[PDB]
Amino acid sequence: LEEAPWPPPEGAFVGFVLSRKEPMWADLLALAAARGGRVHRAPEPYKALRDLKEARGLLAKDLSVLALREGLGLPPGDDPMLLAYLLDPSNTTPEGVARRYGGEWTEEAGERAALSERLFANLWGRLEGEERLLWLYREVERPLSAVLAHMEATGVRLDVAYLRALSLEVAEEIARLEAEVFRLAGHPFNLNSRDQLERVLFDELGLPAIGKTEKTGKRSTSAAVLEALREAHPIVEKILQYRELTKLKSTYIDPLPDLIHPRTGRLHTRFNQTATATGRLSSSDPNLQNIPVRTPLGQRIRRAFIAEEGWLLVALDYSQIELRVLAHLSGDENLIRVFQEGRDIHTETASWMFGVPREAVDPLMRRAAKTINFGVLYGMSAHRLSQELAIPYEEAQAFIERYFQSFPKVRAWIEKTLEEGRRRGYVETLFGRRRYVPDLEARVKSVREAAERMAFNMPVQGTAADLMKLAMVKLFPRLEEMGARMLLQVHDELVLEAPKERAEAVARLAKEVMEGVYPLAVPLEVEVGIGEDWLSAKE
DNA sequence: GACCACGGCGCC
DNA sequence: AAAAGGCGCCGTGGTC
Ligand SMILES: Cc1cn([C@H]2C[C@H](O)[C@@](C)(COP(=O)(O)OP(=O)(O)OP(=O)(O)O)O2)c(=O)[nH]c1=O
Ligand SMILES: [Mg+2]
Ligand SMILES: [Mg+2]
Repeated sequence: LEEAPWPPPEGAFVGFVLSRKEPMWADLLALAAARGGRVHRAPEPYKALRDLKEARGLLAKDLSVLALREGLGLPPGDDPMLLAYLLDPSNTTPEGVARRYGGEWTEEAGERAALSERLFANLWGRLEGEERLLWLYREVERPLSAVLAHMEATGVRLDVAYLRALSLEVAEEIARLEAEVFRLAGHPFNLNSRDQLERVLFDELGLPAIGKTEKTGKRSTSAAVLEALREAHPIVEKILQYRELTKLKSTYIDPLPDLIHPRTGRLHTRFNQTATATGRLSSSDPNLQNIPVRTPLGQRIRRAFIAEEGWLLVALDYSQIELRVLAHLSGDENLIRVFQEGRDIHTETASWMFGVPREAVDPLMRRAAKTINFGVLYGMSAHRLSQELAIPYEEAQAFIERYFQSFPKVRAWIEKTLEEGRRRGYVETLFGRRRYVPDLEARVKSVREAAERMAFNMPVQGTAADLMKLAMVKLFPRLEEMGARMLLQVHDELVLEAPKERAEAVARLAKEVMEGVYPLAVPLEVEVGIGEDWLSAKE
């Protein structure tokens, strides 16, 4: 490639080097561009940003986020990572994509710009004729990256002072619990080390080991094991409570406050677009898709996520969505009827599990029932199921058989999906997003059957994810015009931020965009709440 | 100071 | 732990 003075012609491909992986926190070390056998290197990266109309190339969204941070409206365009991910979702890094489609991910901006141009040419080649994947790239992924760049640059407000104070309280509680554990053990040890804890529990206290760890075959001290040992010794309960508190403290309460960005005063995650095997997004640095919600302390942490002053959060969450998707994909009449009658399978299982009326079921019960409903659907064993409901194995088995006989066509769809996956080497969502599952023909049963569970889950989970992505693409422009903001996506949920005066109107509109994203054989319903914090907005 | 594998566990 | 699927981050232990 011939050297050429900055700036590049229009439609050139950018390369850029960051001091670190997080766009919002990174120094832009270099910027380059390449077009028609040329490479232009920017003498000064930051100012050189101003000369671009579009971030076009590998990891375009990241450079776009960094541009937004500097007050520049530089939207992301074509990105070869998105083409590769669509061809095969195991294409998740530029290191791999480069090696696979004609180059090498280096640490120099010019070489990255050139790699972007080459990779785009080649990958675009692979996608000619793949009309459904092309529809996904133009109508969903490429536009979605623009939406994601904005969400990343916006961030969410956090109640820092509140978390600081909460930390001090939980610290004292943790001290009480570890002091108890050591007294019962008859000596101190690192309660954080599951190796040391294993020795205390199963060698010194001589408790019955229940399970082994996967890789190294040690005696497990997992929550499930400890739960089966609640009655066997007083120390077990204290260890479980200790685990809850230190998990929440070390993962959320302590780290989060230190991640408030100086410029924005807000908390910024990354929304990874080519990270999962099913087509879902992931979130990292920090992960804001796994903020606690289940337990009392978890809920207090969720309360820390608040709206800007004079604004409200709007939380919208698809109802029983993967079950609705499954009704459509499978064509099961009984299942479709359930949704056309406005029934609620999670609530129905909850009232059965806890032997209470439908009206007596609370949120924690329903959430319990959800892990049961999806667990069983995607292949949970009778033994495990019996352990979690704490019912006899025989009853666990009856639950699973009635579950599937209640919806006859589901098992048929599964078998059809696996057969097709064996012939073609891949399975696909409603929109033709693919996941290759070669192990469908493994000669080892356990490997083969693990692959089968991955294979028939993918169309379901991936269609739900397709729907949300499309809903976000349709929704974003409508929010901009109303002066509202899109903050987070948590798979089948969206968290927005609206001026108080317009929160109500924004909520109704978002609900309708999401419900009408793409009509199915069953209605899509969206539960929506409004509130000053994330907890309040979900009900 | 940085890797990693591992067990473990938070959420969807 | 166990035939649920999909993620990312924690501390420990071990290494470089
Ligand atoms: C808890 C859980 C979730 N999911 C999946 C399957 C599911 O449809 C979703 C897309 C969203 O989760 P959700 O909103 O909590 O639940 P629903 O949408 O089904 O119902 P509502 O409460 O919203 O009415 O992730 C699992 O695969 N395993 C799990 O343990
Ligand atoms: Mg939902
Ligand atoms: Mg949800």
